[PDB]
Amino acid sequence: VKLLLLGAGESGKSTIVKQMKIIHEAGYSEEECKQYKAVVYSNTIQSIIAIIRAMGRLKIDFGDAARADDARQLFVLAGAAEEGFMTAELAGVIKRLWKDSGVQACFNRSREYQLNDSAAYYLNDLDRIAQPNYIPTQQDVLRTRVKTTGIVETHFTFKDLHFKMFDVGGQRSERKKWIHCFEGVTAIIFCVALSDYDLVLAEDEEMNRMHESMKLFDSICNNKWFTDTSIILFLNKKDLFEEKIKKSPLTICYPEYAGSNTYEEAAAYIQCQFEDLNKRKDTKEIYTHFTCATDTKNVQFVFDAVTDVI
Ligand SMILES: Nc1nc2c(ncn2[C@@H]2O[C@H](COP(=O)(O)OP(=O)(O)OP(O)(O)=S)[C@@H](O)[C@H]2O)c(=O)[nH]1
Ligand SMILES: [Mg+2]
Repeated sequence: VKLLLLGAGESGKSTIVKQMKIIHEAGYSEEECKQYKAVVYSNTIQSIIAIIRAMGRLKIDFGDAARADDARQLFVLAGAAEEGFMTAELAGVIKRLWKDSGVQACFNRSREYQLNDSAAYYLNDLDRIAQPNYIPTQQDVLRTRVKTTGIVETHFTFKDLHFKMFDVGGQRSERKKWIHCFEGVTAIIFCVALSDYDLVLAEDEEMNRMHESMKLFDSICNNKWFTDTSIILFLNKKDLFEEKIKKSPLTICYPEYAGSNTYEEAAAYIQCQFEDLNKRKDTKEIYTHFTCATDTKNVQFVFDAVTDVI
């Protein structure tokens, strides 16, 4: 069984790859987790820095002036974290910045700039991750963000089927590499981030992230080459979408949306927007699933269902 994961940047493709290891193997060992220790620290430092940088551009002041000295110290000390080291002093500087009301106000305007989805997850768990002898947990590993370059190949056995899963980067510069994986594909798992509806591309701030996804799906779904390949659509980040729909209108993305700001109605509308792109509706089926890629139990059951479709 050859599976190819496609979708735009940060859609959740690489997270599904990590779940196969947790679910079908025995998860990440102590040595493997320790390798991710530097990614966690790097992800954390980059998140707080992205917020402090945006405050300048949007002209947002710190709630407490003293935070200005902490911001200074942050940069002086940031270098260590990059190397996989976190000093109690650095942890203290960041925790005080994160709690600042001005920092939080900017945090709440994250769609106006580019910020990692896992920023709050790590920043809120600073006491735990700044510990001496900290070893990333399986969830910390699943929460890391590293842009995929090249082609990753993973193998695993499930239900007496040997799987070969392929993963590639979704950002514009990596899409030219997709053609290298087009041979003998059994099924495509196309990932879409539901929470992308009010965000713009990191590669271009004039292009809405969800509209870019639609263009890609239309392109893949209707490619003659994939006529006999099963298309599985994963409408991902349902956890983030659930919290965002309450405070951010979907009309930002689909002006014609006339439903309420509820999860079930908004989610079903997006599903139809993607399913409608399929031009062979009578002769080509699309299998849609709503997922939370970081939730192992969710992914376990969805994959069960998917493999039966396989
Ligand atoms: N909260 C939440 N975060 C998720 C979910 N799926 C993915 N993430 C987070 O989103 C970030 C990006 O996901 P990732 O898997 O790296 O995307 P990608 O599609 O492989 O992106 P690329 O390699 O094309 S640039 C990661 O930090 C990951 O933990 C989800 O359903 N919920
Ligand atoms: Mg990736």
